[PDB]
Amino acid sequence: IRASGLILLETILFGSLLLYFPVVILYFEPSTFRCILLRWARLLGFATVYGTVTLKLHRVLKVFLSRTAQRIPYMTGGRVMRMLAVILLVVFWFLIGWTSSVCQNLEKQISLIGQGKTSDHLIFNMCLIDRWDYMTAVAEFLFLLWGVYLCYAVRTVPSAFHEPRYMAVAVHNELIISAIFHTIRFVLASRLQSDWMLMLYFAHTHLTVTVTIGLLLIPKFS
Amino acid sequence: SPNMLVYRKMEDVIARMQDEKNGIPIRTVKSFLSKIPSVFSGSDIVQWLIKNLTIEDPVEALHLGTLMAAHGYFFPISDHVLTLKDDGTFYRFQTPYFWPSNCWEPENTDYAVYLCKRTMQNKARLELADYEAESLARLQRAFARKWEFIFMQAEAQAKVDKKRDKIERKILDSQERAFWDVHRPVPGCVNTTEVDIKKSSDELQQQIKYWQIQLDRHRLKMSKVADSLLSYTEQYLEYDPFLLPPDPSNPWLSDDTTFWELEASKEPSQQRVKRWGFGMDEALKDPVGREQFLKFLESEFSSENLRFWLAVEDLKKRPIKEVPSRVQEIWQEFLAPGAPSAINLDSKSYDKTTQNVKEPGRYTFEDAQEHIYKLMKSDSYPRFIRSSAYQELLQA
Repeated sequence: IRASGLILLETILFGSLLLYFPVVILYFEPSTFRCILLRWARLLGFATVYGTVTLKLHRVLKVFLSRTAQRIPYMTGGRVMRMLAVILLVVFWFLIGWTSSVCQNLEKQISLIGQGKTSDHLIFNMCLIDRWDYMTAVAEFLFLLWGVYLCYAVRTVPSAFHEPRYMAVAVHNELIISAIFHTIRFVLASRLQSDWMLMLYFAHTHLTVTVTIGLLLIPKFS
Repeated sequence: SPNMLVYRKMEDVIARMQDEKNGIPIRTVKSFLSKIPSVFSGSDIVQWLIKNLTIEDPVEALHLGTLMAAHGYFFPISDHVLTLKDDGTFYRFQTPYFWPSNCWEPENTDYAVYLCKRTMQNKARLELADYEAESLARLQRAFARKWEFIFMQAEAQAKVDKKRDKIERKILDSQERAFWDVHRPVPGCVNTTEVDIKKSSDELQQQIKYWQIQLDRHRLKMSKVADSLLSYTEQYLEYDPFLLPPDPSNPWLSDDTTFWELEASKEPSQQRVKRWGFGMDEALKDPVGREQFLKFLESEFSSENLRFWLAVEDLKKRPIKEVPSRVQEIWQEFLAPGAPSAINLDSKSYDKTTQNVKEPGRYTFEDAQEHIYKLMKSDSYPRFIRSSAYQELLQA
């Protein structure tokens, strides 16, 4: 825990707790409030898990050189949170954008989200999409791409617990699973009752959440 | 110093290798990613070997190339571990200041210098592999005092070389990378430095007498030696268990035991009996031959001289604790006149025996043994091979 700061880990764990919301969400009926909170919770969870992880690894690289040259504490745990809040902010402005378009134009006037389609001749309601969720996905993709380059070069350190293995594999796993999930759900606007979807969200969440709790946390009792 | 000559020969090799008129051409490749000059492909060097050396086996020429390339005379541009692989990969010769023939010896501080320099040229990645990162960790933990001027001269060198043109920095850093591969190699491949600790380091009257002994040094023509060598080959040529063995039983190859077990059986095979017929010396080497020859000598009431010679040989085996105990006794039994076993001597023979018998010696009865031995070799063995028992035993 001294090798890997307390507060980073409480941050991670809290954030991902929150990322478990998509699947208490859907059990309740879809409405306005539902899909919106979904996007809030998702994106908060996402950055405040994968982002901070990637930046921890950046610190590894810098402490290395710092230490090779003159041990003088180049990067500290005090440095992480700052290059966190930046990202937290950006995402706040974004949510405000989307949330504004709804809450000021298409709230009551012309459009809505609580909305259903049909399979052959039978009914099913849900939330739904537009182009925004597309761009969202593509951002997640690129972000972790940068993280992967980081966990590419950093492959040779003499280090204590080989955290790099563990982190980097969470990263790769997540990228993959996310590509697939989003691709399916963003073809499948029409062929989705509640159940089949709820399958899909259950998959994504327990997969990456449990994974990227465990890979880092648990081995730190062995 | 021995290996010096080895390196000299291989220097001859590479000198003929980068020949002006002949030689491999050091090309400049062009790629969709980059344009790399002054390299070549391992198939080139393989072809060069096969041409100018006539190394019939591709594998043999490849192994020669392998160890040459593991002595730092050329390296693969993208690898640490020196190995020549016949394919399209890019190589390079080495510099006359960085051969291995120049008695070079790096040391730990200098490894630290090269580590700091490589790690600090680029600062995009830990441009290294796990073993070298491991070595640098230890160098850190043990070199607590002395680091600074290391870092200093490292980046100094970096400026002094980057200041020269961009392809120059590349080729010089490639060379002075590989030359430290070879002198501190990856954990697996063998070092090619070390050596074994063994190599770790009247006057004219005697002259004239040497000349005279060369004169009386009886020699025979090489053709004579040729016949002797060919014939000694032939007479067992059909016994060679590598070339042409009649007993195909091979306990090594064909998972048999019977061949040696027949060899343990005292009954001689027909090979054995034909082989006895060459020389009684080989017979006496054979225990079986000793037994059968001795049987004939007994039944012919002629079992003494062999008894003597066996006595001499069995005497030449014990330590200095029993030499006197036997020599006097053996004299009193054979060489004392009046004993039953009557070995028979001439003047100088019995004179030598009487003079030496006071002093038990490791070469006590040399002339007497010669006398009786030429006797037996001249007489006994002939009639034995001519004997009915020999013929009946050789038939089957």
